Amino acid sequence: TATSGSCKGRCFELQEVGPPDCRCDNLCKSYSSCCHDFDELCLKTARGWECTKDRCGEVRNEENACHCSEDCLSRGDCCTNYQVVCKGESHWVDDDCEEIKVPECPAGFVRPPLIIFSVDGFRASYMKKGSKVMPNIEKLRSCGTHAPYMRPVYPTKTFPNLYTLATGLYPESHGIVGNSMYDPVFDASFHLRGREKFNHRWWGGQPLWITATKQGVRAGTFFWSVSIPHERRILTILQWLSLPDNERPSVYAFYSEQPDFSGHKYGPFGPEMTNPLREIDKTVGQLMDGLKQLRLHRCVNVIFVGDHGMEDVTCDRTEFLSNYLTNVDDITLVPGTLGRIRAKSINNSKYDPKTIIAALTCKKPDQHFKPYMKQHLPKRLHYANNRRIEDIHLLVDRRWHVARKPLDVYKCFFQGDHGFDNKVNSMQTVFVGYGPTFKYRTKVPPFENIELYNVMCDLLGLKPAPNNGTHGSLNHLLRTNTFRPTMPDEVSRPNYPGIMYLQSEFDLGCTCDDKVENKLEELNKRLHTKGSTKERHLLYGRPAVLYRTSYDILYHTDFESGYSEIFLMPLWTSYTISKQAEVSSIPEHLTNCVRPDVRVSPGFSQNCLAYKNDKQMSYGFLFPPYLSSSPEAKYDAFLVTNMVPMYPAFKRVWAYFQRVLVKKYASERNGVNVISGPIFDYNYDGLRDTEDEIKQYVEGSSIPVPTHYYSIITSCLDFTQPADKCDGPLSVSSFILPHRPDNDESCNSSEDESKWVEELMKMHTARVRDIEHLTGLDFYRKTSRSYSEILTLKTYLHTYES
Ligand SMILES: *[C@@H]1O[C@H](CO)[C@@H](O[C@@H]2O[C@H](CO)[C@@H](O[C@@H]3O[C@H](CO[C@H]4O[C@H](CO)[C@@H](O)[C@H](O[C@H]5O[C@H](CO)[C@@H](O)[C@H](O)[C@@H]5O[C@H]5O[C@H](CO)[C@@H](O)[C@H](O)[C@@H]5O)[C@@H]4O)[C@@H](O)[C@H](O[C@H]4O[C@H](CO)[C@@H](O)[C@H](O)[C@@H]4O[C@H]4O[C@H](CO)[C@@H](O)[C@H](O)[C@@H]4O)[C@@H]3O)[C@H](O)[C@H]2NC(C)=O)[C@H](O)[C@H]1NC(C)=O
Ligand SMILES: Cn1c(C#N)cnc1COc1cc(Cl)c(C#N)cc1C(C)(C)C
Ligand SMILES: [Ca+2]
Ligand SMILES: [Ca+2]
Ligand SMILES: [Cl-]
Ligand code: NA
Ligand code: NA
Ligand SMILES: [Zn+2]
Repeated sequence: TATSGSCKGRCFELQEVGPPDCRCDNLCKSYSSCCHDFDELCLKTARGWECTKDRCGEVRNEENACHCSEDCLSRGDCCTNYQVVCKGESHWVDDDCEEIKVPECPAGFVRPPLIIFSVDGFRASYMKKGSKVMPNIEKLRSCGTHAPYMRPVYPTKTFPNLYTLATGLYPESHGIVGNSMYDPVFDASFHLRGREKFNHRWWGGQPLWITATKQGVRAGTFFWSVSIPHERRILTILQWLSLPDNERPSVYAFYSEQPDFSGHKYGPFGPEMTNPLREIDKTVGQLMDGLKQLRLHRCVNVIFVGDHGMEDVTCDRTEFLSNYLTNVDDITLVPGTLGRIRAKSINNSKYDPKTIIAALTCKKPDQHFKPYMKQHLPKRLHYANNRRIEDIHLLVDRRWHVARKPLDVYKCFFQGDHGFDNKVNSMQTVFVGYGPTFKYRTKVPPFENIELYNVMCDLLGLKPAPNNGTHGSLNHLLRTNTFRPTMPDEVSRPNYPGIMYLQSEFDLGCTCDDKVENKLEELNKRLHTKGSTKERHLLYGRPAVLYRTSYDILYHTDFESGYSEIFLMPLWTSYTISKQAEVSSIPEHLTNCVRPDVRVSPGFSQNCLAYKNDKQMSYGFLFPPYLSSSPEAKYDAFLVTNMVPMYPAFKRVWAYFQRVLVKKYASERNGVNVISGPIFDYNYDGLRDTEDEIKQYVEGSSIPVPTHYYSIITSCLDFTQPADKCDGPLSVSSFILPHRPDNDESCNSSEDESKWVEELMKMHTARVRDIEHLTGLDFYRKTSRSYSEILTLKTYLHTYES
């Protein structure tokens, strides 16, 4: 760096200059490459940040941090309180809220600017609890559009979340999978301290600033050097906004290190937290007074957003791997509010992950972490498909830490931390949108930060890069510039087989003990098999298969299914259980009954003999025999086309769901509609496997083994209407349960299922959209609701927090 070129005329230049020409953009500080006079010219502080009566009308003096002279507004560099102090205008916070129906912008603005105001560690409940000391923020919140909270991504750390906001991507796709990382392809490490984090190969996807630039829209800086004071960041944004039309950016970011920085020292609600909240609110007032001075306060869209919350954690709530493993120096742990384990050295072939897992599993009765192979983590976390994520993972209980040994923690500092499971209440953060493009005085439901990239693109007239948002699911935040998606086109149309095979054509090894014989009830069973009850059981139309495959629709009195001829089982099975329905047992004449389905050939069917031979694998049913409507209909549940492969350990789970919980939910929700099926994700990418990806079959057959079993449980949001006769919006909960040959995940599993199955199921709660990615199906195709509303429903996650 030839650091005696000047920064005069160039302070906070938007375009970078190449070495050895010295840099005046921020970042120069983080690369130790600013011109000599950067601090003198670009970080002025003389006289501070506010006009006072004496300074009014002063003679411009270029030394001052900001100006109170007559020319300041045309120059764009007044102190933010200049009109208040010198011109008897009011602060923005003191003005009544007035609806912003249309952008009210100076001439030459082609679109409303967007300012992203990101606040580190701003936990959701600060909006209520800190309301009395945050008047600027409360005005934004109550006059704009807000959610009660915003769900971050896992892990609930800073870079992963801010880079998710910027990209629309899950950490596993963008690459920033933690605040610290090892990449084995690069054989390189990423850390908070230092300079390797600045290398571009860490940062995948396409962040907003590049999407903007590629499409002709200019962007301010996103990263601010920590030494640049907040008042200077604000003033710099206001200055940029005064630029001429061909130079002026349309998108800006402000970042605050608070309240996170104090939160770590004092805890989320320590009495010392009041002042950091006051100071953030002041900064917001500065921006808004600044915008008002420039006539931009009814022209800009402002997004007030956090990265994550903050929880109470102290040194004494640390679990030590040294209390579990005697081999502790054979491993490297990424420690803290999550754990990631790999081998200390890759030439130590002694190392065995399964013995590590086994040594970490349910060893102390209150153990405050749980070990997982990463493919076995809750699919809702989307935290597996990246080489930077170690195969072994520890999910840590809220309020706790994990470390390798006690010398790591005592060689106490802190009272707050974050990083936990992203459904945890303390990790939730905030969203407020304010401006012409946002709605007025509107509350919207909680949503995930992965959704914002699409909105930010909508706000700016950009086409979003491919991302994990569901574009349109946040249209209800927006006054206009909505994105109007169409439903994906069905790729494969189903077959509707009739009766084509005789009983004796099947050699299955299946006994069913069922021979016992009317003409009233013959046309009656015929019409059920042709789809007469189908409107009762298929409430929202059939799911659409979005890939090329061969399948059949099979109708029955109590349930309807799309049966895959390639996978030899259903892709989905749909049934409705009313509030009035009764549970019955499986009779004795039918316990090991499996019956041929005479609509589907022997060659596209499963067989019992494969199950008998497979000593690890048994079978269950997608439509549960327990809930059949009549003894005649119960025969249908024993069709071989309703059977699926299940480990006996998983059958404990599945039986309890089918026998107890479904009926419970129908009572609580006034009927439910259920869609259940299998999921195959052997490469843990969150997407449906092709047949050639499947790693496990039922011994000696072509029957593929699911990695997971899903269910989607839909009812009427107004629960006074029964599920099958609902006029308005819907209510959904779903899960994606791991199909595991043991219940090691559930420490209490030796007890009766009412003590542990429901807990397992809540941990594996899912969005409908997660199931779609995993199955290639598109649900809710025929409802009376608008498509955007259905998109919102598909992104809903039932979290089971209070
Ligand atoms: C969330 O949303 C995202 C974004 O939409 C979804 O991720 C996409 O998933 C797609 C489907 O899996 C995937 O498409 C593949 O792309 C390959 C080309 O990828 C490069 O170019 C793109 C475009 O600029 C870029 O986005 C990619 O960036 C990744 O890679 C770099 C470094 O590796 C990272 O810095 C970056 O973070 C990102 O990493 C992530 O993605 C990769 C996978 O691409 C993961 O491995 C990482 O862990 C991380 O998650 C790339 O720079 C392309 O090569 C693929 O094509 C194969 O597939 C078919 C097979 O029939 C064939 O037509 C092709 O020829 C090719 O097959 C051949 O190669 C095979 C593999 O080498 C080989 O086995 C065969 O034998 C064949 O010869 C494929 O099209 C797309 O890249 C990602 N995009 C991103 C940003 O992640 C994600 O799925 C969503 N999640 C959910 C749950 O919905
Ligand atoms: C985290 N941090 C530090 C530190 N330490 C200094 N400045 C920042 C803000 O960066 C951001 C701010 C926003 Cl608002 C968005 C978004 N969207 C994205 C970023 C990244 C991180 C550049 C990706
Ligand atoms: Ca943070
Ligand atoms: Ca897959
Ligand atoms: Cl981390
Ligand atoms: Na068996
Ligand atoms: Na167990
Ligand atoms: Zn922090």
